[PDB]
Amino acid sequence: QSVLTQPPSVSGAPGQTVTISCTGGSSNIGAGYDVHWYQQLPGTAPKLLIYGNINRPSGVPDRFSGSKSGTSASLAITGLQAEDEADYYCQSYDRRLSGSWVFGGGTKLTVLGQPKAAPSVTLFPPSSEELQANKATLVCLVSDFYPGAVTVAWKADGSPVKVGVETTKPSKQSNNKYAASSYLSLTPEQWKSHRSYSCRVTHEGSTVEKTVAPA
Amino acid sequence: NPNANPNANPN
Amino acid sequence: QVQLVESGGGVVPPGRSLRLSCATSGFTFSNYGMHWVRQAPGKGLEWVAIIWYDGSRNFYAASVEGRFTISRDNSKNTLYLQMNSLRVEDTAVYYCARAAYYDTSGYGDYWGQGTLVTVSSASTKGPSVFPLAPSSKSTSGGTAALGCLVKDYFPEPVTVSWNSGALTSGVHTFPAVLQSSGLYSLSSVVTVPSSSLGTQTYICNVNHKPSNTKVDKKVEPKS
Repeated sequence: QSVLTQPPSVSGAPGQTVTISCTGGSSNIGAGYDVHWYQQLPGTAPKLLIYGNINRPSGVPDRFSGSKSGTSASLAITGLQAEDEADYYCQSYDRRLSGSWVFGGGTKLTVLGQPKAAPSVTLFPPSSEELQANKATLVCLVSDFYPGAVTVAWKADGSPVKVGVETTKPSKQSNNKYAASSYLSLTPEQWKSHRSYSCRVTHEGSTVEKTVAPA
Repeated sequence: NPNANPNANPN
Repeated sequence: QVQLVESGGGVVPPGRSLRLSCATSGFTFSNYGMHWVRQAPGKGLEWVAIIWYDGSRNFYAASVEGRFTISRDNSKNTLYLQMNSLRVEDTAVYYCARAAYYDTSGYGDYWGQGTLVTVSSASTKGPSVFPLAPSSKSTSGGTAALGCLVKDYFPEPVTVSWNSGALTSGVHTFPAVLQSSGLYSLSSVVTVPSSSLGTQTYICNVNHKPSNTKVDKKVEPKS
């Protein structure tokens, strides 16, 4: 995971204020190393948004501001405009690593242009045909959600799973809502060695969890 | 030291 | 005005080498250090390397140490990144960034547009089609969802129809995922009335022209 922790997504309506946090530790932000922020519009390269913790480049509107306290930094955006929709990254330096910079995971900002839409989740277990082919794929399909930002977490008897997870980026449907897919590839032995597997989909603070049993 | 100023001048 | 322009990206297999260039203008190139940053498709930013303004120091990320070499040609105001023993996880857009500094850490004040590097050993490959037996656990009243899993094919695209095109209402073919293996996978699911499962047959027609593979998979109810 990223050395600096950011929330994967935040959203707000036009005219509202939003904040994006950047949590670090005693070896980076906690040690006094300056924090900086970048804005990456869709399909474009990053651009400097904040430097030296609190400074705006002369070309950045005054709606963007930064601050930090202890081991955390925050980016605030007032009077949200549709043009603000982008990915936002914090950046600093870490005393434990061999590099000049270290980045946060990034935060996707959505400016609401329509009411929020919750995702529908369908979970398919491995088919008996695939298992006879000595393979096993769990299929978790997420559709009809907005903002186009979702977190998919797989569980085996309630414990997190990371190996074998392949998840798409959300793509705009025909109805201007978003869909996404996540696949968990396992071996027939792994599928049979647990009592349940779960696909947990988080969206705008709400969670939908579907579960299947090898029996 | 990779965190030292890598430029000829300050900003 | 400060301008950075990357070039040299392409598609190569693992083990191949590659040299990226970054031609600059609008400032004294020899007075500034330079950075390389990369971003895998749909992922975050990752610092790669730096070179001092005077080419006296080079620092690299652990993931590339020993394989990548950063250099510069001040006479041409150009930065370079020599990439050797490329791995599949090196696939990313590579950005040119000019070094800046504040009090206790540095940052990048100007960036290039980026150049795409794709490291893949993927070749033409037909899909493996598996049936997704009908389930009504997540559908509306009186209906059931069934589909086909089109797994591990390359390159795009594949077409998925149902009952030779006679079944179109309720079909949702999801965009494919590009797995870390370099192969694609997608799912196509159709919502049908539950009362029709005991009689009406449902068949998904998969066609992958790149490999000239065609599959008609019958999706039957579960036990």
